[PDB]
Amino acid sequence: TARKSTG
Amino acid sequence: KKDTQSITLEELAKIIKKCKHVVALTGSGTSAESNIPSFRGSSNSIWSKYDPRIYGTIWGFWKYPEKIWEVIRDISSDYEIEINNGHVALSTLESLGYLKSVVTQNVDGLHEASGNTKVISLHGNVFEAVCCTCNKIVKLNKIMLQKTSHFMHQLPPECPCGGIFKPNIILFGEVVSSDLLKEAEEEIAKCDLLLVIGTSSTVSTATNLCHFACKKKKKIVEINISKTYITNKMSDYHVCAKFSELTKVANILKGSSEKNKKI
Ligand SMILES: [Zn+2]
Repeated sequence: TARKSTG
Repeated sequence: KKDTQSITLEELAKIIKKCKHVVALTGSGTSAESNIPSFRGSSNSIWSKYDPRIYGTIWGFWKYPEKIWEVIRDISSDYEIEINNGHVALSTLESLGYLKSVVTQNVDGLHEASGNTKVISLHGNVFEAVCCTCNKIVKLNKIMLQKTSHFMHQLPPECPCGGIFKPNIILFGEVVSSDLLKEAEEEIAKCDLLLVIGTSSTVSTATNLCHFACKKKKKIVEINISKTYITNKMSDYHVCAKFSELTKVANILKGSSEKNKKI
């Protein structure tokens, strides 16, 4: 799951 | 985990001279000198009128779908947004036969506008819209994003089918297209230098790709105005520089390309 998320 | 070295632009020109297949990985820092703030917490800017907890996330889209449209509208209407010298440099670098593609997290279209030919847009792009009931796609251009366009008149915009348009960009909480990632991964797989330009803090997206570039034992150069998450973890060299000082690298490489007259 390549969810756009805050690093 | 590893030991990153500082290098000059002159020295990056030399690293790129040896290379056959360079890839650029770009973040919002490369649009800053086009007039869109990367900080995002600056009060000298747009991001201020609007709560990033609402416009930036997919929960926020379903509750207030007008909000990401407002933001895109105000940035497009209220700022002069042009290709900068950094974008011209990257375009030259392709021309000279060095740069094979650009993998980017920006959604503003500038790399293409400058003439790049293989731009992989991991977070999509503000110049298309999808109806989130029937999946009809609508192409847009800059002029349609202006506050005075018919398309912006009533927000969120509405499909004939009765659904609502959603911008075709990937919001926080959404999943990056596996196809687009495999594209980016393969371009990295074959490369011999990754340029990582203008990126933070990061987002999972750029980071995961750098990890992949280490897996594939690839050579990584940051061009940035500062250290970043991957400095001393994943980058082999780091150049402290603004995206647009990159025309110095393009200059050094173009004039050496004029080893071109007979004799
Ligand atoms: Zn529809």
